[PDB]
Amino acid sequence: PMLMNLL
Amino acid sequence: KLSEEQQHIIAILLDAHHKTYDPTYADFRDFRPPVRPLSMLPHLADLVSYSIQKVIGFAKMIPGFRDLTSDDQIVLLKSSAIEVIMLRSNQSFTMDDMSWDCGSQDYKYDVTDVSKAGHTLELIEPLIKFQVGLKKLNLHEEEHVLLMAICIVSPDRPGVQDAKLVEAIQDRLSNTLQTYIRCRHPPPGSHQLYAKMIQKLADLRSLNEEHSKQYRSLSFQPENSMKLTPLVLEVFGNE
Ligand SMILES: C=C1C[C@H](C[C@H](C)[C@H]2CC[C@H]3/C(=C/C=C4/C[C@@H](O)C[C@H](O)C4=C)CCC[C@]23C)OC1=O
Repeated sequence: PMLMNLL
Repeated sequence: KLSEEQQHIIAILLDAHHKTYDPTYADFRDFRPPVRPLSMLPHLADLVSYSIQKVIGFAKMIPGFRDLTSDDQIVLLKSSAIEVIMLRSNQSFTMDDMSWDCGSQDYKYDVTDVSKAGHTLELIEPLIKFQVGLKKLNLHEEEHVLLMAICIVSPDRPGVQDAKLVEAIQDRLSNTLQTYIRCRHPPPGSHQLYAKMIQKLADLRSLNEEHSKQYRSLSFQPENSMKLTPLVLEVFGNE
């Protein structure tokens, strides 16, 4: 998750 | 009448959107170039992947969203991302030739371009219909950012663990929208506006299932998946 890091 | 709190919510969402939507479209320069069978796939993948990033940024600013569990955040964004891309694109959508106009000929996307990304009329037909429907509602920007927010914080998404919490946020958002319409949206723009807006959210659900079907079928071809971005594969092509 790079989604998790964009959060 | 809107409460201070409700006014606070709107101000935040307009600032969130304005931080994350660039109407000069200056970044589009960075994408793999557009070519006018699957010649538009690299450019449109780049556009979508960028837009996912912007949607995440917006979603982060929604009052309450950051306070959800990390897992629930991911689930809400994975299921909503394409729907908000479709909502947010209405701002570049034009009814003169049924296209998305992003400032210059190179960044003008019509029906044939969307088909050169690999998609069929079964998606394209309802997508344009949706864009005409949404454009004819002449939404205030206040209504436009609230609809995007309500879209994102949907308690009824498959995988959602803390649905009561998600619902608490959605309702504050919904009542805000409702109260804005009554006291700030003049008639007959206000006439049946809320129900029509809610109806748009249903359309998106349907549009989403048709995007998912065509995305699975296309990105099964590994040559096509190669042309995608890591974030796209993570948000759309995961699980
Ligand atoms: C690789 C693709 C292409 C497909 C995109 C679909 C068919 C649609 C949805 C919204 C459409 C468009 C949206 C246009 C913009 C430009 C601007 O308004 C910002 C907004 O975020 C946006 C994506 C025009 C081209 C086809 C798009 C991306 O989904 C995918 O996974």
